[PDB]
This record gives sequence, structure tokens and C-alpha cells, in this order.
Amino acid sequence: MDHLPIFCQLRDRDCLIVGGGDVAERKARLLLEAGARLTVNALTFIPQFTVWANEGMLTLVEGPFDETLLDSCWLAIAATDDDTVNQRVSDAAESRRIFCNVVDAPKAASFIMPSIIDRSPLMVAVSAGGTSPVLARLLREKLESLLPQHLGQVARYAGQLRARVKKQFATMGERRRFWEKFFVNDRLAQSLANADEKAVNATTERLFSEPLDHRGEVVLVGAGPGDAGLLTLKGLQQIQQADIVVYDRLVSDDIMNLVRADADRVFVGVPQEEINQILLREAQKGKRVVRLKGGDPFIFGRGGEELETLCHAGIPFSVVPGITAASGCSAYSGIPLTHRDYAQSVRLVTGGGELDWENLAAEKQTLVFYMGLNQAATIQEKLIAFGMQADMPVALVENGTSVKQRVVHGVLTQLGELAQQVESPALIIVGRVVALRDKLNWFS
Amino acid sequence: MDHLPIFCQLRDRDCLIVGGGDVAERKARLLLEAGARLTVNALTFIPQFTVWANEGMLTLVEGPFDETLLDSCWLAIAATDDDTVNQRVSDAAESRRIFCNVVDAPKAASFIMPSIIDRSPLMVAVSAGGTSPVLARLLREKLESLLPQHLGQVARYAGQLRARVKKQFATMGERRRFWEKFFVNDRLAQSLANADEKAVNATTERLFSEPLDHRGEVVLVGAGPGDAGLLTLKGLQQIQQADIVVYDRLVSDDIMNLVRADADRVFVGKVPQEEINQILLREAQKGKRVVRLKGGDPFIFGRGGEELETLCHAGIPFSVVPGITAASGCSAYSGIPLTHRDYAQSVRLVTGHLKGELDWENLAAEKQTLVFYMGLNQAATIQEKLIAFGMQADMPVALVENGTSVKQRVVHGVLTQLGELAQQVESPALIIVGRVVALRDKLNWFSN
Ligand SMILES: Nc1ncnc2c1ncn2[C@@H]1O[C@H](CSCC[C@H](N)C(=O)O)[C@@H](O)[C@H]1O
Ligand SMILES: Nc1ncnc2c1ncn2[C@@H]1O[C@H](CSCC[C@H](N)C(=O)O)[C@@H](O)[C@H]1O
Ligand SMILES: [Cl-]
Ligand SMILES: [Cl-]
Ligand SMILES: [Cl-]
Repeated sequence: MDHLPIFCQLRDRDCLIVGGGDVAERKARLLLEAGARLTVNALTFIPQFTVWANEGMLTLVEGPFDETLLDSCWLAIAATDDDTVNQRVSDAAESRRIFCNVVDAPKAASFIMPSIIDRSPLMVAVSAGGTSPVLARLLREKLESLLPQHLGQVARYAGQLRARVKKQFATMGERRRFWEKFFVNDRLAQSLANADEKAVNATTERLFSEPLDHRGEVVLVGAGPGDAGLLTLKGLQQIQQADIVVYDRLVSDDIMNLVRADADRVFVGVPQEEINQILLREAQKGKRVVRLKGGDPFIFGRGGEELETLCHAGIPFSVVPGITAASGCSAYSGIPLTHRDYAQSVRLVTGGGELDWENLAAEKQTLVFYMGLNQAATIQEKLIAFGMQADMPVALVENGTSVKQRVVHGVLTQLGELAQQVESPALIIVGRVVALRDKLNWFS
Repeated sequence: MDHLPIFCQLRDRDCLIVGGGDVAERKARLLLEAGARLTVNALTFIPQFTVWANEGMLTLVEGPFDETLLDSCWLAIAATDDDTVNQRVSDAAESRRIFCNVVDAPKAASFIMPSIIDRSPLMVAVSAGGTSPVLARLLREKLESLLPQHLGQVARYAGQLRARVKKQFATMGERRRFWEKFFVNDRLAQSLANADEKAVNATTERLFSEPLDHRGEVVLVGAGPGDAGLLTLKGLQQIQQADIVVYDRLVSDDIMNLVRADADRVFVGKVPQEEINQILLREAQKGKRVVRLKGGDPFIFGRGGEELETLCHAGIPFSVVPGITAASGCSAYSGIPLTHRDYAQSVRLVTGHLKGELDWENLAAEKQTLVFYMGLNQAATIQEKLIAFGMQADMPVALVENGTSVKQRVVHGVLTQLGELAQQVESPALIIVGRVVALRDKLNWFSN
């Protein structure tokens, strides 16, 4: 072992930073967030320090490095661009047995600052001794994506319940299993975060009442339009905690690979009624069910209908929104849905009853047709017949955001022509913003 | 932050443990692996301390607590079962400004020892501060089943190459690009774990030979509507690796905590558009990875087109990471789906304040959900115009303030109440008009 990680209590402990530039500013933010009684000594200071000083958050000492400033200090940081000053600081700290970091020379003095994932009171720290800061940030990134934002509130509450769980769960197998469902209970975490103290007390007693077997709940998760990177952090966390994942064709294979093989998978790509009962049945057997749907669950996803089935049965649910096809395709095709005065509104529209064509034909809109390929010849002839100018730009985006994305574009009088040239899943975008693609297309 | 994690170099530094039982032994073992010069002061010692002392790996002092034994120490650990003694140790260490752990009292004294996942020289440390040692242990096992055991050898080889990387690559960006390739090369990791130095050298030689692009980049990243969990995985990657992050006030606080700690951050809240464009242009022309972090989605009422056309006109590369737009986030978190069955044919995302003006006949049409962005100040005009162009007076409306955050507020009513409803909230807020608003009483799962 090269270094021993320790977690220091710095509240109201004198710490010293030498330096007043951006390096020192980054270190000082860290120590302020830890509650240090912070002094900063530098020949000059950047404006952020005077701001902190005027708010009484720290003390500034302008001038050359003064070793007597280390007199009552617990930690020192050398954060200048001058190697002779940093060596003076680390030498004075060493002789006082004060742990010291030289920012630009991690093996020069006595401690290294790791990458930190803060879920206080829960904290994770990653370092490799300065041999590989890029690896440390790469690992920090994975951990940040995995650890729910409000886990620390759950950790705090867990400690207050340590006594109750022991008196109810005899063996450590049992309370280990209790703690495992406790730390993944979404209703509890959001109830703690929202300061809804009655939902806390309801969730708390429901967690003690039900069998350890039962963790029944459904999460509707929007998987985004295809690219696995367009899943949300919460969405990834939910599919990592699922007992059962119910998905269909419009969920990309790259998304499905982020589900651990330890979860049951149920493929329902079958009228809507059957899907509703599947979710019902598996939530009532007490499993964590994630219903994965393409894009956003509440935008032509029939997501509402599945949740109404669950409401009439008393099964907790939540929804994780996702990137709808329009947003994904817009960003990845270089076609902004709005721009300057081009469009006062964006219309997301499907392809008994039928569409209001005069309304769709009006100016200053971006039109986005979902499930519109089969009707694309109709859409061309009717938009023209209802006054939309023949030179209106149109684009069709197929498999948007994925490695198979194809974009075709022209004007409206060639819209029906370009539509047989693509296949589902495809969006039809009509409007002046379509012209912007020649400049903004950064993708395939 | 409850604690500040630091990684201490203990080689040849005096450390004191008080106590000689099984707790002290566990801590002594750790401090010996770290290379500490270790004294153990205790009334009695379990046999393992005899084994260590015979080998000359530490100094035993048999007797009650000797405060003067702290005088040259960098760390102290109180590991007795006597809380009077433990607190004398903590007090003596405090006066000397020596960080001190009381093992049976995490909240007392001045450092805590975390759980350690060892892939030396790579190390991960986890602690919940004694609030939930069960959580720390569950997390410690997940981290174990996540970090490959190859990883220590990749990190060790990186350490050996750092001098050559600094010599051969002039700029900081080049060195970063090298390391970013180095750490994801699976063949190199396999060859290191196999001690196949022929393969190690050939892959390494090729890595050093690749042209490294020096161009700065600008990434437009949608931060989503507030909740940090609604950032995309790709958006998180970009802000974890940017040099500079240019962020609005419509980017929540929790999102900014996800920026890498050593990134520079430039505020552009309330500055006009051509201020922002130029700030991006220049830091990008400095060869730095720039992330432009905007609320919601960058291409929905975000003015992301204008910033990018300036960079295209100047030869600067760029990309766009979409985000959850306010309509989708507030929809999910208020229990108001934007489409549903027969209710809504179409969703309209509309801006509220503009220059000619809005096409109210168009907006008043039945079977749609209207979502007004930036429309608070015109709520009275919206109600009057939609009524005048034939929308039913009892049409449900909702206003979502600070959607998806812990401060989210929802008010709802009918169209004839829209103007007064808007006075009960402030920016940032959405106006939702449509029959789907009535679904809230069955689909609301978040709060109120
Ligand atoms: N990756 C993709 N590229 C282009 N269009 C897509 C797409 N994924 C879904 N779509 C569109 O969405 C339609 C299915 S309806 C479901 C839409 C989803 N809830 C969402 O928010 O996007 C398809 O007919 C297609 O037009
Ligand atoms: N968290 C939130 N809750 C409610 N409305 C929000 C919001 N965040 C942004 N908005 C809306 O967005 C308007 C700014 S326009 C910026 C919109 C952003 N690009 C997006 O895609 O959502 C605000 O006036 C408000 O109407
Ligand atoms: Cl160094
Ligand atoms: Cl490192
Ligand atoms: Cl022993």
C-alpha cells in the first residue's frame, strides 16, 4: 500500500493554501465545502477569493509565503506556479508534521487529493497515487453515474433506524436483506429528498410490514431514441436495480446491454391490455419491475395507460422521462427544432378522426411527424393544398442517434419521394429550421 | 462535505496506536502496510503484536497511556475499550493538532478510516462516517465486483510512462488524449496481465506514434430541467471531462456538482447572446474542451443554433448532447402525460413572449396539449386569446414551477383561472393547457 486513505474532519480546523490563482481556487472550494477554517496566502488573488473573503468565508493574507501561518494548521496546500515557493511550503509543513499537498507534484509532499464522489455522509474517494489522474476521473465518472444523487439522505436516515431493524430482524442475513431493499427504495429516497415526512413514515412502516420477499413496484423508464449514452442517470440506476425488465422492439439493443443478465427480461414486442397485465402480475409477485420504453414514455408511448392499470391495484410506481425521438433526431441531424424567428412553436404530431390540415399548414411552425411514413404522400399533397410554400424544407430522420442513422432532406414537393427511401422508425420534420442542417450537421 | 478524503504518505512517519486488542491489531496491520513507523501503547497485547515486535515491525510500549508518545506523531488511533482512556488520547492528539481516530466513536475525534478496495497503486475508499456501516459494506462489495483486477497493472504501467509522456507531448491536451486512449485499450490491459512485454511494447510504440489532434471543441449539453438524475450518461461524460463549463442559471445546483472539480466554470446568467458566443469562441480557440451547459434541451427555445453557427463559421468542431426538455420532465413529474389515448393528437411547445404574434386560432384547436415556455408574464393574454378563439372555458390548465426539483410546485385549475393561477408561481415555470391535465389526480407519484 503506497498511501493510506483517511477521511478528515476539517470543520473549524485551520488549513492553509499558498497561492491565489485558479489552481488554489479549486482547492479552496474543496476545503470550504468541507468546512475548513481556511487561510489563503498569495502574492496576488484572483477575484473569486476577494468574493469569498467579503462573505467572511475565508481569510486572505497578501504577501510572500510566511511560515508562521502554519503555526496552528492541520493541513497545508501548496498551489503556486513557483516550485521554489512550493518547496518552501512543503519543507515548513514537514518540519511541523503537517500533512501537505503540492498540487503540481503529487509525490513531493505528504498527501494526495483523490477524486471524490460526495453523497455525504456517504463518501467515495479514488486515487492511484498520481500515477494516473485520468484513470481516477474515468472511475469517478462511472461512480457518479451509479450512485443516486440522494443516497446520502437515505444513509442518514438508515442510522436513525439502526435500533429498530435489529430488534425486528434477528439474523444478520435478515437485516442484511432488509438493508438491501431499504437503500434501493425509490419512494423512500424521493420522500426524504422532498421533505415529505408523512410519505417517509408511510414508506418506513410499509418496509417493516411487508415480507422481505416483497419489493413490488413499477418504474416507467424512457430509454431514449437509441443511443445508449442518451439514457438518463436515474434510468440507468433503475435498470441496474430491476428484478424484471419489460421491453419492446423500440428499445435499442445498446440500452438492453446495460441491463445485467441477472435480471429477468420480458419481451413484449400483443395488444396493450396484455402488457398491462404482465406489469400487474409481476409487480404483485413482489418484484422490482422496470418497464423500458423507447424515447419518452409520455409522448405517444401510451405510458399513461399502463400507469392507470397500476393505480387501480395499489402498486407504487414512478416515471423516469427520456429523450423523445424529436429531441434526439434534432440534435443528431443538425436540425434545431426552434431557431431565431423561424418557428414560434414545435408541433409533435402522430400519423377515429384525422388531422387538422389547415392548422398544420400554417407558418412559423416546426412540424415533427411520429409514425408518419405510411402517410407521407398524403402529408405532402395536403400541406401544399393548404397553402404551405412548395420550397419549405423537409427532412426525414431514420434510426436517429444510432450508428445506423440516415437523414434525407429536400423541399416539400419531394417529400413523398424521399419517404419510400427510409423505413421505420423515422421522423418527418417540416419547417425552415431544416435548412440549418448543412451548417450544424456534426454527426454521421 | 462531512469529511475530506485525503491519501496520506505514511512511510517513515511516526504513528501511535493506543490499545492492544483485536481492534488495534486490525488498524496496526493497515498502518504497517502503509509503511508507518508504528508505536503501540497498551496495558496488554494479543499474540499477533508479539509476532510483529519480534520481526522489528513496530515498537510496543507496555503500560498506561503515555501522552508524550504523541510528540512526534502524524496520526493517532485510540483503540482501547476504555472510553476514559480513548478520550485522553483524543484530547492529547487535539492539542498537538494530530489527526486522531477513536475507533469505537466515529463522530468524536478528527479522522475516520474508510473501507478500502485495493488495486494498488489504484485505491478506492468508501465510508458513510459510521452513520451506515452496512451501506459502506454493501457499496464496498459492488465496487469490488466492478473494478477489474487487471487495473493495478494498467495504473502501474501508466506511472512508469508518465515521464516519457511529459517529454514527448508538448501541450496538456495532447497528454490527456494519450491517456484517454491508454486507459481504454483492452489489449494492452490483457498484455500487461500476461507479462507479454513484446505485445506491451508494440501497442505502446503505436500509441506514442499516433497524431494527436490539438483542436479545442465546444459541446452543447442539455442539463435537463433540474433533477441531476435526468442528465444523460453522455452529458455526464462531457462535463466530467471538460476544461471549461459555461453554464446558465437554468442549470440546477446539483448538476454543477457533477462537473469535474478542476474544471474552470464561467457563469452566464443575469449577459446577452454575443457575450456568450465570444466567450465560447476564444476558450475553444485556446485548444480547450468547452462544454456549453444549458437548461433542458439545447435546441428547444435554447438559442443553441446561433452559438453553433458562429463556431462553424470559424472552423471549430462541435457536437450536441440533447437533454430532457422542460415539457418532458414536468410532464413526468406532475403526473400529466403530454399525450394520451384520444385526449391529445398533438403536443405544441410554444414560446410565450416574442417580438408578429401568436396564431391563436391555430393554438386554440381541440385535441392538443399546449405547453407554453417563458409564458408567465403573458398568462392573462393567453387566457383571453384562447377563450376568444374558442377554447372551452373549463379546459384544465396547470402551471409547473421548478419542475423535477425538490422545490417543484404545481397549481392547476381551468382556463378561466389561468391569469390568477400564474400569480401564485414565478419563473421558471411551464403552462400546460389540455385535457391531459385531468390525469394528474391518478398519475401523480412525485409530490406537492
Ligand atoms: N430512433 C428513432 N429515430 C427516428 N424516429 C424514431 C426513433 N425512435 C422512435 N421514433 C419515432 O417514434 C415512433 C414510435 S411512437 C413512440 C415514441 C417515443 N415514446 C418517443 O418519445 O420518441 C416511430 O414511428 C418513429 O417515427
Ligand atoms: N424546471 C423547470 N420547470 C418549469 N419550467 C421550466 C423549467 N426549466 C425550464 N423551464 C421553462 O423553460 C423556459 C426557458 S426557455 C429554455 C428551455 C430549455 N431549453 C428546455 O428545453 O426546457 C422557462 O421560462 C420555463 O418556462
Ligand atoms: Cl510528483
Ligand atoms: Cl492518480
Ligand atoms: Cl493474535
